[PDB]
Amino acid sequence: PLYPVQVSSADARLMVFDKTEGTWRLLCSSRSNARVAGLSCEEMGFLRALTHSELDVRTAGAAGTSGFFCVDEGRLPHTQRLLEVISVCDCPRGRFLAAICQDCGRRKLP
Amino acid sequence: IVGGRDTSLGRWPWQVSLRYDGAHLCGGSLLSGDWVLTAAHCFPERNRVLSRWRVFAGAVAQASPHGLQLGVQAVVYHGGYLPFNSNDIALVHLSSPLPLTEYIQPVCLPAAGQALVDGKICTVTGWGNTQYYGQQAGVLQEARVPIISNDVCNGADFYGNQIKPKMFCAGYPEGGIDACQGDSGGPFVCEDSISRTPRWRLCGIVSWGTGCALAQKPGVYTKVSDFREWIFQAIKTHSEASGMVTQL
Ligand SMILES: *[O-]C1=C(O[C]2[C][C][C][C][C]2[C])[C]=[C][C]=C1C1=NC2=[C]C(C([N])=[N+])=C(F)[C]=C2[N]1
Repeated sequence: PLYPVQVSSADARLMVFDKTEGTWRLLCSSRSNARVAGLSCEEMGFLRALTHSELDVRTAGAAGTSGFFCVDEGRLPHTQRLLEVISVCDCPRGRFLAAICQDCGRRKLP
Repeated sequence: IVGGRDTSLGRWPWQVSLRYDGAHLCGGSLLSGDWVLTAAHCFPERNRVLSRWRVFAGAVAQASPHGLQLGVQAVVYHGGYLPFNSNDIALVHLSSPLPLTEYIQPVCLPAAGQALVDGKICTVTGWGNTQYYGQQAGVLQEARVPIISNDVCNGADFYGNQIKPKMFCAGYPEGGIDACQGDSGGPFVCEDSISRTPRWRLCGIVSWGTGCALAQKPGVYTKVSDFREWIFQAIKTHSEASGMVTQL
């Protein structure tokens, strides 16, 4: 039932489910990070990404993920969904994307 | 809303009231501090002078002096809304954004692929009439109603083939609890934990129905999932528009 795309509430890192393994992977940083941050939030039902940043596995940790997914930047702007332009990769730099999507659907009373 | 109850401040923080020359005409849902999602039918020929519309937020009593009121810069409505009933949706851009507080918060959209769950019980809110031949509610009302399948709703005894693929019905076969006149444009929200956190998402927009709370004449809503892309495009395309614009 969990949605395949998730964002961490600890550090906003994006996690994408890998169904052949049953694991969650990070999204390797790319020159198209803004469009990927924007698309990921939309995908999840948020309106937009307010900002995004790049984390480093060596300073931020893996936080229970197993690997990376890299985006096909050449197909990226033809899509509506993230899962169809992603592929496992090595992500040598170990830098991944964090996206701050606009918060919604929660009451803020005491 | 017929058969509902008075709700309190902060419970449904995305609910807003759209007033034209002082009167509450439609309900709406905040998508961000400056964008509201409502129904296209709330803007007929006669009500398109944006300076005469105001958006009232952050209060459940229509006469609260503590709610905020902002103006409208533009209205983007669906160009497939043939009355100008499918495609009864529109976006309203406020001239300035509302602050988000414990009483003003946006609601989420369904995720990509997220489908409606027939039988699931969601909430509908608004200041509409509490009886068809009644008066609007002074305090915002809330009611819980289940999603009905289209097979049932399109049956000759309900709406005999009038429910088209981008709308759905919600209510009780028995009637008694329903949305009503003055709730048009408002929210039909369902809660889920697919983002690992319980969040309320806008699954429908109060659109129409025959009478209110009659048995076998449930309320009909615009199915928001089917317009996700229309919403993302409209906001990218028209963020700087002023006036009435149409997007297909
Ligand atoms: O919404 C509605 C209108 O809308 C008015 C609003 C001001 C400008 C446009 C104008 C047409 C007029 C008459 C009726 C309704 C309405 N009926 C209704 C029924 C139900 C129901 N029984 N489920 C609703 F949920 C909502 C409405 N609105």
